[PDB]
Amino acid sequence: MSNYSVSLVGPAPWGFRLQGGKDFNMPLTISSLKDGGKAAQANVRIGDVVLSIDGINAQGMTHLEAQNKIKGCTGSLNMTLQRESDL
Repeated sequence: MSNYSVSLVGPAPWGFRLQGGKDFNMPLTISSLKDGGKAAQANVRIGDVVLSIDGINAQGMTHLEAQNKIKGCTGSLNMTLQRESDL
């Protein structure tokens, strides 16, 4: 599959929402994007799957764990994602 990395320059908001996680038995997925927000401008796309957040495998995190990891990011948000938006 096709992966990509983003390094969003703070401060937050980062301009996205997530769905999924361990507790939903589905991957962590970008579910929403603010138009002109930092994630959108970084070419993050709805449907893409979050693989890691600041180096850490996110693929087993609960939804709240992933959100907390993302909110703990000061300065820059680094994530690696898997493209799942090419239909």
